[PDB]
Amino acid sequence: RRDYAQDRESIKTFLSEFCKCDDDGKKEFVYGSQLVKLAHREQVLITIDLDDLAEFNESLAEAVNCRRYTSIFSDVIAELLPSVHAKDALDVYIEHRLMMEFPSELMKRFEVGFAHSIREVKAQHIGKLVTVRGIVTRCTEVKPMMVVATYTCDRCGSETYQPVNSLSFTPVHDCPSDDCRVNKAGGRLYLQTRGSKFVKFQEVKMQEHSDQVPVGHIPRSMTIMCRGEVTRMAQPGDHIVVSGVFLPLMRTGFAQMIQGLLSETFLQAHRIICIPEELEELAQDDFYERLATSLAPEIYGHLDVKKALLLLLVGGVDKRPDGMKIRGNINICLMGDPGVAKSQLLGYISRLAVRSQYTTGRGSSGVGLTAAVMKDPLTGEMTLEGGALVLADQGVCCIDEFDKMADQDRTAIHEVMEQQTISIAKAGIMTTLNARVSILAAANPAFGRYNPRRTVEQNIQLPAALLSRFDLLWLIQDKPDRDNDLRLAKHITYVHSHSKQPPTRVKALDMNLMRRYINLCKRKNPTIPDELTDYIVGAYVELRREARNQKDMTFTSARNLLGILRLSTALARLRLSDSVEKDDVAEALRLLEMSKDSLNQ
Amino acid sequence: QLVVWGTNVVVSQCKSKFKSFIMRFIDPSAEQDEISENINQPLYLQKLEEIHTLEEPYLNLNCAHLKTFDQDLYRQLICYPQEVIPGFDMAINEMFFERYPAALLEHQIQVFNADKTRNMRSLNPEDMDQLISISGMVIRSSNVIPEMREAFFSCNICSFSTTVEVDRGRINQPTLCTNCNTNHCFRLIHNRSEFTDKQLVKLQESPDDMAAGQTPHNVLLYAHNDLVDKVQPGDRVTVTGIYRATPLKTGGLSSSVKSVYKTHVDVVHFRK
DNA sequence: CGTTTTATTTTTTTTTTTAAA
Ligand SMILES: Nc1ncnc2c1ncn2[C@@H]1O[C@H](COP(=O)(O)OP(=O)(O)OP(=O)(O)O)[C@@H](O)[C@H]1O
Repeated sequence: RRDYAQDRESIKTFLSEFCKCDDDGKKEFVYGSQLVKLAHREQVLITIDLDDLAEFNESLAEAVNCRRYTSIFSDVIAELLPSVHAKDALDVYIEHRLMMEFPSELMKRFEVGFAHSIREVKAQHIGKLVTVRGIVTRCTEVKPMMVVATYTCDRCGSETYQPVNSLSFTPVHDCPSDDCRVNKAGGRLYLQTRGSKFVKFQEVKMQEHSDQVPVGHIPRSMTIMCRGEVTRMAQPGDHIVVSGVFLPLMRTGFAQMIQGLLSETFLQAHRIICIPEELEELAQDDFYERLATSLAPEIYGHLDVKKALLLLLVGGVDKRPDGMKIRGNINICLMGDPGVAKSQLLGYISRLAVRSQYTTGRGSSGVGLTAAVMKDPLTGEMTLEGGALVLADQGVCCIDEFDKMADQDRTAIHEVMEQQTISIAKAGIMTTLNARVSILAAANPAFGRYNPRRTVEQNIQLPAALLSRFDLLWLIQDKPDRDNDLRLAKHITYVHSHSKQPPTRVKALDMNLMRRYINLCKRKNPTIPDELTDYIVGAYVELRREARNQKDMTFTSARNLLGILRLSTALARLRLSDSVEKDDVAEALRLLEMSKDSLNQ
Repeated sequence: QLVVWGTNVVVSQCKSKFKSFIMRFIDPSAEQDEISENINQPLYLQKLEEIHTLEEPYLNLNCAHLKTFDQDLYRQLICYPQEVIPGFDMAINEMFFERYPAALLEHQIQVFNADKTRNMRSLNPEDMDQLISISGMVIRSSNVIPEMREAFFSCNICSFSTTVEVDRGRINQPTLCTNCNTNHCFRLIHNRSEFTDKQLVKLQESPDDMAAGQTPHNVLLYAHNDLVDKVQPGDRVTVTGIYRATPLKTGGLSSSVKSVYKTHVDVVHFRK
């Protein structure tokens, strides 16, 4: 009904009259800048958004089908060359075909792209470009996709054009050529990859958020086919939001399994959005301790545990001597059953700590948290399909009540104590998998709540092999204190009468600001001046004497010294001064001492 | 200026440029660049001693020496490399006579080893017919599968026992074979002919640069007729090769074809 | 200048895995 032509005039006016002076800084040509970026042979994809055309008019806020507009604008600016020879493979290869002498898509050279979920996705959504957020599933890989090949006749010579949109196809035969027409001189048909056009191609399933799905519902997935430039633009288990099109899928073939008008739909892509800049404001603030003041406000007091965590948040200790690496990840252990809200801090960290994970005391047996295997006589063979502990690299996978899972379960996790090494002689390998995950252990005491008669490993039943792999072991008990629980109570009830706990003692730090300030930290690689080396080796001995002077005491591993070394240089990442010094390790030992000497007194 | 219609490459340029390079050759590492190194003759002439005197055929040789020489050779070798490499073999098969004209010049050579990669995880449309080399750890130990090259015919009357090899897939049919009087109709049989060997085993990339919580992604390719069980399988090894692609038979009812193309790599060489 | 196209299900033995007073 509407004209698909006079709109071409409208958009010519739009892009031509485009230096839109709404602010100091727009009299220059915006899409002229992008135009010349095409003339730079650089940009192969431009972009449309609601604001852009919204100011222009109000038709096309509901006209744009999303399909005809694209081919029209593409051909429109393809024939727009207001503007150098050897820039591309194919681009110069046409000149090679012209050295002795098309649709503008075959010289593609560029592209353009432009508050609901699958559940709400009402089935009158065809063609409309809509918005949904999900979770990625079943990570796959990318291959080339033809669009239009060049089936030359050789004897005749006529590089045939087979521009295709389908996903299945059929060959082109000997010759639809002019000289290979009724004029008897002809050869045969045969493509030339070099002059052919293909396109990247990434696909993966999309599962539901799991926060919307009603009481009587089961999450389901859709399919994602993103081709061309945008490939490799999301990993598995990223909570991502996509604007694209719903489009049906003409699954042609058999004439009785189809022929229902089957309509097994699918989706077309534009983008994978997943829900220094700070430097001037980072200049506004210079403090070390306020992180604890604004990280996890939900409980008053017990800062020491939190700062112990924030160190693991800090990081920044690693070296590769002798060819071999060193574990630069901290792994805390946790015993206790008070009301701590380990579940609290776990949820807090797992939210703010990007690339987080969670498992429970029996939810993942030894094969699930790591890679595993499967069985099916319908899809082919089976793979490892690693688990949370496999996936949580550059981060932490947080087990809750590792004490209660199982004794043999300590094995495979103990294997990852020596980091980045997940050996598997199961699928005919000694595979590695790079287990590069910081580890969070939290459990409860044994029968009772730290019965003072039943001593350590008298009350506990854990082999030394795992405690040795753990930098810090922490028992948490707070006996009846008349004054203690008061403050904690009124503190809790504050966000019950209210929504935001801590007033007027610090500036709260949002997830964004917190993460960004932490983002500026770890790349210092600071200086530990040489006097420490003689000094610290002395101080370590101070431990090893008061370890031996009582005979019913803890054993020690070389990691005790390696740990007390490992922690200090990390914290200088958040000092941001490349200056590992006395305080850098005096806090290390201080917190180590606080880890102990707490259960007798 | 004599060239494929769709390209910019020619035999004579690369041939002459490389023959001058090997004449610009004393071991340019150990006699021109690493003059502090030393084995002082063009090594390939030295090898035509130490190959012929060795009588020990199927040389192995790189081409990273060529960075000093004209790099246009490097490029057009990088991009058009199944159509220049035999030309560099032809230059060698000419070099035979520099050092021994009247040899038993009946054998050929085998053969790169110069260009880079980072990883297999992500490649591109650009990277389609180009030189690559990547490494990992091997998984399997395959069997052999040969491949045909020619038709050996038969006859009915007076023994029109014709023959002819293949371009890659066709033989023509007028009413007889190489139409010789057509005493009978066309003939063919497919055994007394040329066949060619290969296998297939895949590799698992295993560097220290493996992305976070990521799985194995793995690659694979055949062999050629000398590159066949060089291999006590399963260890840390590099390959060179040429990224290859192939369309796919859609469905299987009939000749429909797929949109998506499968890929593997051409089959050349290994490293220890 | 005419006359024709197209579907498969249950059980084994191995290697995985899993159960009760
Ligand atoms: N001082 C406090 N600060 C914040 N929250 C508190 C405090 N005291 C009690 N609470 C609340 O009391 C609840 C206690 O149950 P909780 O989730 O702590 O079990 P838990 O202590 O994690 O159990 P276990 O330690 O046995 O695993 C917590 O959710 C926490 O929110």
